Amino acid sequence: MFNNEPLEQIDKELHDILADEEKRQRETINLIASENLTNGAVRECLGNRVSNKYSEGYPKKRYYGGNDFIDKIEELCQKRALEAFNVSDEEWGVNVQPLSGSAANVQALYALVGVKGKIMGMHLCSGGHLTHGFFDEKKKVSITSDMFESKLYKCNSQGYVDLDAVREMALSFKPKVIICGYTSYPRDIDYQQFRQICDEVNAYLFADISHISSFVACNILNNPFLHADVVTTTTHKILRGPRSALIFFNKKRNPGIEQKINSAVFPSFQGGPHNNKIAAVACQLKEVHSPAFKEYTQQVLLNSKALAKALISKQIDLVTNGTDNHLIVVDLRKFSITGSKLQETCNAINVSLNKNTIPSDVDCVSPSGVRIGTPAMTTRGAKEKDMEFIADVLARAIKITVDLQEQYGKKLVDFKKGLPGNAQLQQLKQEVVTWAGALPFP
Amino acid sequence: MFNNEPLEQIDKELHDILADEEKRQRETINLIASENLTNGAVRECLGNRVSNKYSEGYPKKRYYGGNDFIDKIEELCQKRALEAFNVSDEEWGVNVQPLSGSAANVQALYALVGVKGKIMGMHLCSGGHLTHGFFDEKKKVSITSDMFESKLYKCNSQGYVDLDAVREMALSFKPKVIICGYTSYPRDIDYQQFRQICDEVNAYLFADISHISSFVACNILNNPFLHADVVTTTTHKILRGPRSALIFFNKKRNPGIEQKINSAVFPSFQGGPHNNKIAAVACQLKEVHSPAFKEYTQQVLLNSKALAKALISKQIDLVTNGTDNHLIVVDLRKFSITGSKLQETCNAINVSLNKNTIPSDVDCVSPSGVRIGTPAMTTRGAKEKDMEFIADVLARAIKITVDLQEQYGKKLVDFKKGLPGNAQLQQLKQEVVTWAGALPFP
Ligand SMILES: Cc1[nH]nc2c1[C@](c1cc(-c3cccc(CCC(=O)O)c3)cc(C(F)(F)F)c1)(C(C)C)C(C#N)=C(N)O2
Ligand SMILES: Cc1[nH]nc2c1[C@](c1cc(-c3cccc(CCC(=O)O)c3)cc(C(F)(F)F)c1)(C(C)C)C(C#N)=C(N)O2
Ligand SMILES: Cc1ncc(COP(=O)(O)O)c(CNCC(=O)O)c1O
Ligand SMILES: Cc1ncc(COP(=O)(O)O)c(CNCC(=O)O)c1O
Ligand SMILES: [Cl-]
Repeated sequence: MFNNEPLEQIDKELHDILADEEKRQRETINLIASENLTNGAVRECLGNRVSNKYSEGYPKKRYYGGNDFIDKIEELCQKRALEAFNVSDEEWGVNVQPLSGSAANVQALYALVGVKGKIMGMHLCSGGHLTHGFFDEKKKVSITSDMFESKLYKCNSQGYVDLDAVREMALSFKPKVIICGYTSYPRDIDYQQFRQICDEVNAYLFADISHISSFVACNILNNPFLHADVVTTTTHKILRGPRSALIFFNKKRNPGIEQKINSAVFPSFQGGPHNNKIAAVACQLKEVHSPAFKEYTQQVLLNSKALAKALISKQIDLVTNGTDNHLIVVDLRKFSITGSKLQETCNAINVSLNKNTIPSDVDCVSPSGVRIGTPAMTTRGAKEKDMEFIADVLARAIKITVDLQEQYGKKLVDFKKGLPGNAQLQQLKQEVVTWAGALPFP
Repeated sequence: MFNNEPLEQIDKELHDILADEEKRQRETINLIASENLTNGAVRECLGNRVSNKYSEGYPKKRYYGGNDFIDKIEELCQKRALEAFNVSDEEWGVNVQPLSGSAANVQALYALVGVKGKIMGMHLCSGGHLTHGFFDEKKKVSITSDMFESKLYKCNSQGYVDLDAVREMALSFKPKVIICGYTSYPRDIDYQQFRQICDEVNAYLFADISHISSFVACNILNNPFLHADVVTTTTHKILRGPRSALIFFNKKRNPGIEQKINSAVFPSFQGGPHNNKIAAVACQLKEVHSPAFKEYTQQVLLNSKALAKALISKQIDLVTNGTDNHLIVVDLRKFSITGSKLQETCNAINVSLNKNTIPSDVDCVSPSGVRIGTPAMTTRGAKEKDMEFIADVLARAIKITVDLQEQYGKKLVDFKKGLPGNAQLQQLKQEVVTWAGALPFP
């Protein structure tokens, strides 16, 4: 007693908006540093009937039976996760149930410190995540600043993690956990120095590697698994999996961590796992462990170096004057335009990017930059040669943004009225559309 | 630069376990009160490319642009949610972003009361959810007992919510929130009396209607929207959507609740929404608001009445001696077998059900019952006359369980060696497999 007509037949209204969404994805230069594009197989998993099954608990310790095939999938996902990140299952455990990055982080933090526990993370404005303790004078914006007592450490005036400040803060503050690994940080991390500071105060080392996961797995960047107690990562960004997350824990350094983490995830925070997700993560994690995916990750860094270099060749400034990874932050101060203006200008030409703070911005009220990244376009087949066009397209957008601001004024409402029906934007948009539409699309 | 080979080719190992899972679902009498079967259209949405898009924030106020089509989908979902539950968008709002039921409950509770806040809910062992404040002497098992101060109210010795106890507890405890609507409660809820008790102490009324959502939407059971401040519900149980959740908030009774709930969901707890989920939820809510779906829901209650009646005709005892909804709790005390023994026996014959506490069990250590429900089998096409066969099968499972306990003893490890190779079970399984396999399967 159900309706099995296809999606197009059952709901024509939704099917159009979805077909529209797909066209816009195909015809966009996607430089969102956190986005990627899943293959058809990962998307077969996400729509599988395995999401019908309730399986609260852990493998061989479920609350319900009938979880034999689910238990194999969940055990296969865990095994593949450990192989991908070059860790022995004797020394490391992994929880694969967290529904997303933020949930994983709050669960892992709670496991380690509990309510009223003390944590340290990078400030939002300096490239830290919301779940690293973010707050403001006006409110405790993240639950990680409310259910915990958090203190926030800044990057220096050149945009680098200031280690002497991390130490200074830790010795006064004496937190149980210090979070490293960031959302918009363009350089690699000195995990060893973090491990040295943690020991000095007896705090846990938390490495959130969501943005750089593929680089850690494929050994292109430093390995926090050598120094870290806990490693969290999303599976949807550079790793190219479904929207999910992983919590890694170091048994050898912390006997008894396995139970606290597992109990934090269920039944402290979550209920039933989303088995379609776990299936999909298994499917991608097999791809992560091939040499073909290493080729892909290498290309992400090759594109990102090329892109930063080409942007500097057009006299555009970058925070830290370069990148060690997939992402660049563009400092827009020399043009006297804001990040939100360029984001509007770039949406108007089918270029996907986000506004982003820079070290000079005291506040988060007006970010002076945009953040961009190569994983999405590297997935779509762009090589080092293609990055000169993207830098070209971004340079033109900055110039048009400066023209429009001159004509209509620096207020955002006044700025925007200039956008629709702009001859150059329509021309640039058609240019963006013609190249992007051609590219391989999974 | 991606591998577009189909799931079967790209990963044969996972694909076989998934084809196995599908076969087991097709050949199981699924009586899990919380499970259902999504149609193909809902599963087309869950695997849609819309899950590629990051879209933190809310519609028309996203952090990123490029969210035009996502915003229509998310606006279409909230609209369809308010229409489904017979509420005016002037008086009621809905957040569609929570990833699952437990997340929705923790976020909504945080919005209302904050950290250290006071909440009241039904005890786990009496049919309340984990996220209703569940703790034990030993541990604060749920975050809702830890990030909040919770007190737990029990049902009476006949399995009914004891209102006199709820009121007595509220006047001593003085919580900010009182939770009603449960996981294993076989009767309807007197929300009006709950709303009368909340006013008297000045606490908010929280209705978690995850198990009975289709009954509220279709006007078969009492309507908590007449009385409640907040209504949460999952979309994957009787409602038959994807794995997701909804927080409803009553704007008229509480000005400014809209922002508090929206900010609790993001940026307090979550980050990026899962747009494939929201698409899928949108798609199913169209089906929910149809006369065809109401026919289905009515059939769920008809099958459940019939099933309770047939079980009583075979001298099997039901908690509260019946049901007003989709679910029945069988009390197994007269046979001297435990719920977990029958769960193993029932898994051994492809009958999916769960072990469940009853009123007599002071401790959760040994649940003396099983919980069962009709939504899944009603979806597969069973009618009232089919319920005698399910009651026959369950009676036979209880008897075989008594036989096996006789032979091998009442200790659990001993009990299970009797199960594999048991001639009657192989015979009963074969009976189960032959009937279930034939039924319509979405
Ligand atoms: C949306 C989001 N999630 N996590 C992030 C951000 C992000 C961000 C968050 C926010 C953000 C999000 C939610 C809440 C707040 C608090 C300030 C407010 O209430 O407006 C800021 C703002 C920005 C902006 F300043 F550029 F507008 C940027 C980026 C990646 C979009 C950010 C930065 N900068 C960092 N570090 O991390
Ligand atoms: C698994 C789960 N999730 N939410 C539930 C349950 C559920 C439940 C939870 C639990 C449960 C889950 C997690 C943690 C605990 C604490 C006990 C322990 O640590 O051993 C109990 C146990 C049962 C059992 F007693 F029957 F085995 C049952 C049912 C639906 C499976 C329950 C009951 N009774 C209620 N009310 O709600
Ligand atoms: C370091 C880090 N950790 C956790 C998360 C949270 O993931 P969910 O969105 O799955 O909750 C993000 C997302 N950051 C958003 C961005 O970079 O665009 C992140 O950058
Ligand atoms: C009343 C209630 N609320 C919330 C949830 C949580 O849903 P998630 O699993 O999506 O977090 C459940 C699930 N209860 C499990 C069952 O009855 O089988 C529930 O019964
Ligand atoms: Cl999903």
